[PDB]
Amino acid sequence: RKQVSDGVAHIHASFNNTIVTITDRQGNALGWATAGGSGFRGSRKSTPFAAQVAAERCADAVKEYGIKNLEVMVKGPGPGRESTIRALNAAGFRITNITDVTPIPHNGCRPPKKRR
Amino acid sequence: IKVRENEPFDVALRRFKRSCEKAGVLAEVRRREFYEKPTTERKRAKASAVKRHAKKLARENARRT
Amino acid sequence: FCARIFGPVKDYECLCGKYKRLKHRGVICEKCGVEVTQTKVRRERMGHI
Amino acid sequence: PRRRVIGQRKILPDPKFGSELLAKFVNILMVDGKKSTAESIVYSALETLAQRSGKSELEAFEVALENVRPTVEVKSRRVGGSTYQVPVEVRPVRRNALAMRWIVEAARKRGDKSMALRLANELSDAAENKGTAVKKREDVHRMAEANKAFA
RNA sequence: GCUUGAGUCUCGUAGAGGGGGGUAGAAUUCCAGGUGUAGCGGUGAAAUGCGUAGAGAUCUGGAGGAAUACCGGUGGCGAAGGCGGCCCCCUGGACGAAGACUGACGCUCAGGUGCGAAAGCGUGGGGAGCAAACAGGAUUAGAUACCCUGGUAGUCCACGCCGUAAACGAUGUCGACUUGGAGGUUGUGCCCUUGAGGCGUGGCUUCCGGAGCUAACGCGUUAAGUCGACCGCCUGGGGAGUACGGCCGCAAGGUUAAAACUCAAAUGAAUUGACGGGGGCCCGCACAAGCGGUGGAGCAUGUGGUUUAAUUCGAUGCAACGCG
RNA sequence: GUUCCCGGGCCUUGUACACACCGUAACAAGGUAACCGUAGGGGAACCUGCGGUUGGAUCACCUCCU
Repeated sequence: RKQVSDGVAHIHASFNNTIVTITDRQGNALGWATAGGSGFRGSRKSTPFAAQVAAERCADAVKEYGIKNLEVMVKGPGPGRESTIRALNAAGFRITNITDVTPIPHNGCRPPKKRR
Repeated sequence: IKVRENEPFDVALRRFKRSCEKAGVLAEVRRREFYEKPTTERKRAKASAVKRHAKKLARENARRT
Repeated sequence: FCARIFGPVKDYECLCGKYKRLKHRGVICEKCGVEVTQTKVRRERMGHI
Repeated sequence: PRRRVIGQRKILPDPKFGSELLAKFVNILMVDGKKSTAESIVYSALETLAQRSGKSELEAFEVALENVRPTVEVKSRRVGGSTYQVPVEVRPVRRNALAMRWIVEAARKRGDKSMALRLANELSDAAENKGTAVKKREDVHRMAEANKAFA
């Protein structure tokens, strides 16, 4: 639906969750896929193979729109970031450009309090 | 950051993402600030890296094996 | 173009890369005998097979 | 153990046919250490299996060997932190050894008559890829593909 | 009176130095609208909560608030604390080439004064993120602890009080003296700066070392080395860097700074082992690939136990059980 | 073949141990690094936030470029 070819696929592998989502060039979201909804709850949420299945979940149920050249703009320096990319290339897509527009602050706000 | 390589590729090659920062900005904005801490491990690290240079200066004179 | 057989490419030089200074005269590379001498004398280095 | 790079040694061949592999074939069939006893049985088996196969005691033994010969053998040689298996190309010194090993282990299966006829069965059956000897070999074959990727 | 001391002027230099203010941009939170799914968060695992009143996520637009990625460099400024975006206004400290001068105008110092991270409190604004007290789910024998969902003081700005510290390269301050290399960083003089250099002169700082000192480690031109000068501090630890009095304070306390009694230690550096769910390597059928056994069955022998008139005792994980 | 496993040995690393490994708070990285200062709280050790220091440990592996 809406007919889009260039699908901006924001893949955000944080630390223990990787979300893949193709949207419209404008901004109209198309379909999502997550390492937490496809299963793999655990240290598996922090694995690139789960990100490979995340790419597969973002490979089907999205052909209704039909994207070919997609702008895989990766966000958040996490576990995947390549296994997910080659999952999409082995899914039937042609990534026109892999961009690294990760959520980057100029050390704006303070970072969160976690891990020990 | 933004790699394209026209259309004959069948590969990602995010080698510039790593040549940019990748984990660079993350190392400071993933876990709390701690302000002074990183400074501490900077001194220890240098002591062992400069000693590596002293190591390169120690091997040049003999190493008769 | 051996260093053990022949040797010095630089004035008073151990080709292995241990003795460079021109203070070195005759001292070889014990591993592969490079007598630190004149590269000019390397126009007089005769070998055998 | 931790030093052995050495392979096999010389084995006394069969005093009839010029094949040491057939000699190896006697070494595995000779039960309780009685060589001569099991040997004359290799004879009464090789002849009859070759006739039920359709050819001579050398080529009907070869076409009945190509089917029970191993390809790979997955072994516990983990490299990463995960617990997996690694398909191993089996050495040439080991291929015929494992082929002729399962044929005699299959000669103890099918408890019909004398072992000379039981063996006469399992290798003749091996010539047509039917039976329990070749069936064993087929199962290991199935185990290879699910692991071949780690290079 | 004269100058190798201090210091000033003429000509220049770099910067997270300080006070006040303005501004740009990303991200997080929230609100409204377009789209859409059945999941989001997190942990070793789980769960409260959110959600079909369409959350999480994406785009556009907008209102607050804190802080400045890459540049980043045991790099820089400063008495110290402390402090990283840019700029405007005021302005300080440090240093250098070539000269002119008063002519030791120099140093330290109890009582005293000023600066004084963070935090607490009074007052006027304020709240995205995180977070004392507290509620909830659990690992657990228990949780007022590790973790997570919320959340107040606080975090931020300005005016004061408390005037406290590992305010520690633990190295007080000014001056003089003492073979070098690699650097980092900021200027200048001289020569063909023809080009990413060479030879000197000062500041700050790091590593390896010599003269020297010390218990050792090591510091080493910025010294723990050699002297002069000034102030403070110690006489075993605990008690205690605390109570109370002077002084100050709305509050939290702080500064100066004790005793009785008690023990016969307290402290520091450096090593050989014990141990490691720390690392490397080497050996043995330990394992990988196979054959043959005990255990399922019969016989023979021995032990615990039982029983009996008595069924010697010893050995009793490996190293007792076809052993005496 | 030494990565898995049982035992032995050499080198190295760390110890406030050598009397020699109600709650574990420090000493191995004590499996949540330690210590001082400030405020508050809790049966109690101490915990949380902030600044500072070294009287602190390993910088061993798994994947990519000549």
